Amino acid sequence: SLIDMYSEVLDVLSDYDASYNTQDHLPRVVVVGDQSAGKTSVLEMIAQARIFPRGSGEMMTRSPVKVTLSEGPHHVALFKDSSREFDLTKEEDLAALRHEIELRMRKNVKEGCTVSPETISLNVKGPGLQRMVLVDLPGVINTVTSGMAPDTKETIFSISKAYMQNPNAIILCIQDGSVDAERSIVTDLVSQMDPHGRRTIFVLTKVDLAEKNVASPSRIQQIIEGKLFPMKALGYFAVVTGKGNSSESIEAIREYEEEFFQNSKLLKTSMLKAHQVTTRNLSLAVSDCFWKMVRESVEQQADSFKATRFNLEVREIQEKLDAFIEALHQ
Amino acid sequence: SLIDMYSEVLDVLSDYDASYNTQDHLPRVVVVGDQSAGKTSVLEMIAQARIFPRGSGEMMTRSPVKVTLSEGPHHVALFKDSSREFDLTKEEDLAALRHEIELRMRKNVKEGCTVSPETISLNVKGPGLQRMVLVDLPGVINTVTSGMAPDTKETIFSISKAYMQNPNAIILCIQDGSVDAERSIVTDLVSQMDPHGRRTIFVLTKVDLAEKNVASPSRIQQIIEGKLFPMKALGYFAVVTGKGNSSESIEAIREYEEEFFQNSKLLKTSMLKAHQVTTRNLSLAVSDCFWKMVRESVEQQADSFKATRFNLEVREIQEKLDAFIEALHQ
Ligand SMILES: Nc1nc2c(ncn2[C@@H]2O[C@H](COP(=O)(O)OP(=O)(O)O)[C@@H](O)[C@H]2O)c(=O)[nH]1
Ligand SMILES: Nc1nc2c(ncn2[C@@H]2O[C@H](COP(=O)(O)OP(=O)(O)O)[C@@H](O)[C@H]2O)c(=O)[nH]1
Ligand code: BEF
Ligand code: BEF
Ligand SMILES: [K+]
Ligand SMILES: [K+]
Ligand SMILES: [Mg+2]
Ligand SMILES: [Mg+2]
Repeated sequence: SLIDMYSEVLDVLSDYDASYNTQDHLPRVVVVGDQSAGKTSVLEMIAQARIFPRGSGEMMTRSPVKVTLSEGPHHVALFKDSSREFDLTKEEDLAALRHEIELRMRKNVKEGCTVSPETISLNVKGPGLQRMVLVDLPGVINTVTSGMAPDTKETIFSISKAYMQNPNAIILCIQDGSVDAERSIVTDLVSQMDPHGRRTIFVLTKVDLAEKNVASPSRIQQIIEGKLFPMKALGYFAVVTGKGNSSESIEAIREYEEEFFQNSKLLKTSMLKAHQVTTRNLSLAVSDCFWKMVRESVEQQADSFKATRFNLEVREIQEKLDAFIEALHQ
Repeated sequence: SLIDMYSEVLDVLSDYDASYNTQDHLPRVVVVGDQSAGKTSVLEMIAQARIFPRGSGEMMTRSPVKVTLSEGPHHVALFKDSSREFDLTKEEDLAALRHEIELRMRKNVKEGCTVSPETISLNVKGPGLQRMVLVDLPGVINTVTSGMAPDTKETIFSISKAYMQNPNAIILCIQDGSVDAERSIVTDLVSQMDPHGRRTIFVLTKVDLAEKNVASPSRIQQIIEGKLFPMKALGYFAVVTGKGNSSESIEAIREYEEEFFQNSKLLKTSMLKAHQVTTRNLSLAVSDCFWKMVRESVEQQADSFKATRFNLEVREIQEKLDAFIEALHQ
């Protein structure tokens, strides 16, 4: 419940005063990537539910979506400051929840705008879920298409920058394996925010399409070894997080990914490695990295609180953080 | 043979003095688009031969390739200033020609460079070929990958600008239908060079992949009607110019495209139109547009020659152009 404590420190910290005495440098896992690279698909394989706007060919995530993942006895979801439990095993609840999320996303987008920086906050609890706080972000673009507000590209870059810029955020850089590395839009921003790769994890999606279309299966190995993209990362993972145009289920997608990798030239040849491979493996590394960064960040931000009290002399913000750092040490 | 006359005016005009008294404003069809959008694939369906470096996932066209297409009794290809006929019906000739083109492309790229502006010139003659002069260009990129020279992205933009900037060039804007319109790299340059769409033709490739993956088949109609991409064009065509990772044959690809479109929801519903559809249709429009622009350009460039002779007072350049404008009027 300490993930529960953490998240309440997070969403009472916002609020968002935003100043010298109150910086928000607490770890979140921030999911960035070109439009349709599969950011939301990765999120849904980790949350294990089909609940968010998702689809190929167009802009689907039009505002940030903050998901706190915690352990629980039933797969459930609740909005922030709400008591309604959506039962993620019931299709009627899933369908209702998809509608409720789309409606809030549409509500956030003001009249002459295409995208919003207003967050949608949701808790997902479930048996065996990794504990973590993620933020799914709008896909970065290069071309503003007809109907969109003219500023949309720069607004989307601005929303991604706002979250990657937090020095203790984990940057989960989602990279479409089915599209030439040279076509990538997000690489430059990722490289600016974390030049040395101290808090970035790299995810290559759609490797099944890569085999089904690409003329150099060694370039996949070159990517996963950090040798192709001009950026650094703590780790590199290859992943299969969907198939086709129609929404499948999480279990169908997980089966498909397992089949693909166990039949893939890349693993049987040991071109790339087994620990580098499924979303499950990515999940574990991301959770480890998130918790390590939380344990290395809270005190120094305890520290900040301490500095604030007197240096000058942040009220109940400091004591929620103090309760959490209390629990945190076993 | 007047296409033959034209081409010799072209490649004796280069040379390339490049000045006030000698601008090169003669029509060429200039094939531009993001890396792997399928520029070379379109060229090969029009030339009807598998001879050029081509493939998904990486940079394949590393220098401009000028192809003059003319009518002939046998499908043949010759390099500029060469007598060797490659018989495009013989696989040994095709294979040799692929090797010879790759070798010249590699020869053009200087030691610390990735791409070259040095052209490779080739004549392809054949029964029923459209008559035309095309220039296949390197794919525009957004991210310089490891191993490439650092300037490569700007050099590639510079090579494309050099050719689109000719005020009488037809810009053949090749646009990958399998990747979100918002991800497009080349749209902005196309919009700069021909803002009003007076000399641009728009080609949407990979519509088969679009059906096999994309979540809005109405967006294809919106693209072909000029209503999605922030650019203007004289016309819009949807096209299928390959399939998979292994090189098929031109005839296999043409069969595949015919099958796909005749079984496609888009044509049977008449979402988009039949004249808007195959590469063959694109071919005819591009040839018509090229010849119209030649007939509307040569005299005014006859005009230029005339101006040069005395205004001041370009030697045998003017008389080849004069011979061609002579023939040109039946
Ligand atoms: N074949 C294949 N398709 C995928 C994979 N991952 C995602 N997709 C598809 O890509 C589409 C766009 O994904 P989405 O999650 O909305 O991307 P986002 O905009 O980056 O959040 C989804 O509808 C999936 O169908 C994969 O590993 N393989
Ligand atoms: N499925 C499908 N694949 C295509 C189509 N057009 C091209 N391709 C594939 O896309 C790959 C990259 O094409 P290429 O012509 O080298 O692109 P270029 O870099 O833009 O010149 C080719 O190897 C083809 O296999 C199409 O209409 N459908
Ligand atoms: F539409 Be995605 F999430 F970029
Ligand atoms: F490699 Be391509 F011709 F852009
Ligand atoms: K998407
Ligand atoms: K290519
Ligand atoms: Mg998304
Ligand atoms: Mg090419």
